[PDB]
Amino acid sequence: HMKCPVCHQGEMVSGIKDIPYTFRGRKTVLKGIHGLYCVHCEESIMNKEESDAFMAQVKAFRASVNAETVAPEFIVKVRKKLSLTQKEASEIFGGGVNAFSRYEKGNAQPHPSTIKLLRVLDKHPELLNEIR
Amino acid sequence: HMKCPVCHQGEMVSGIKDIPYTFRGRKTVLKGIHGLYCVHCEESIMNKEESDAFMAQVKAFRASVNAETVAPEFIVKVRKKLSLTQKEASEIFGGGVNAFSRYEKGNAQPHPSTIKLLRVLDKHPELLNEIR
DNA sequence: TGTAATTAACCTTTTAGGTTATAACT
DNA sequence: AGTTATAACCTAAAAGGTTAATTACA
Ligand SMILES: [Zn+2]
Ligand SMILES: [Zn+2]
Repeated sequence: HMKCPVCHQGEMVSGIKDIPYTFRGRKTVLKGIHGLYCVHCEESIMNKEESDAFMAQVKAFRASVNAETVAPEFIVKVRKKLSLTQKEASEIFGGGVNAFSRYEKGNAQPHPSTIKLLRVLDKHPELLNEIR
Repeated sequence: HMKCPVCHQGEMVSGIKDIPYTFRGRKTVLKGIHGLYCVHCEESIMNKEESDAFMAQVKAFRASVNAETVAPEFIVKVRKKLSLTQKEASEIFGGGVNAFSRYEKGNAQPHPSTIKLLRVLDKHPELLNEIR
């Protein structure tokens, strides 16, 4: 019989909720999400099992959204092809040292100019010596 | 003898202040800035003349910081060379419709991959047909 | 004239860019 | 040992977009 730690006006009751989620303009509903939900407000409390499941769904969704505009495999492929490590790739293309790990895991979207420059150099790798 | 509207503990007194400012890691001091300053806290109040002068200095500083890594003239040049309007350029290179106006005015720094892709296409303009 | 092109405030989301941890590998 | 990649966490900036206010310019 726990009370909502937020509004203090509803009880937390175990059930399920479809959770809308938006990333980079793409909308989805994460459905049947188990948790404790406040009768009164939006406060929700998930256990570890529920949090983990939920976050995995969110991570999965974002990766599929990013994969609409660039395949993580294409990025890794062009990088290893230019014989760059991720840190070397980030120095040239920008984004900070973690940049390419984030693109290649599918968690962050590269700049449109990063993608397009990767496409130019995929067909014309020798051009890297011009701008390195 | 107007009291500080922020801390209520100091009077606003007319004088000058050197104002540190940082942009994209570059630090400067905007010197001798006229205004009303609170004796107690950092609260300052500038009239229109003082605000305008100050903001012009801030805008000037940011533009010179951006110009360290990319000349606005180089950007306009490559864009008009690829026969792109700013909106057309933004669609290909990213950044939203206002992107290129912000770069070309010197107010925002383009992605390192935007700069480098602009460099590739400056020497090899025909390559735009590959990724457009 | 009025239509496209650009500059401008101004707003929210997302990456840039970096620190520190962890772990695998060389 | 240092090298590579992944991971979470930060702040500061640009991405991306809406609206308005301007400047070329048919
Ligand atoms: Zn509640
Ligand atoms: Zn004060």
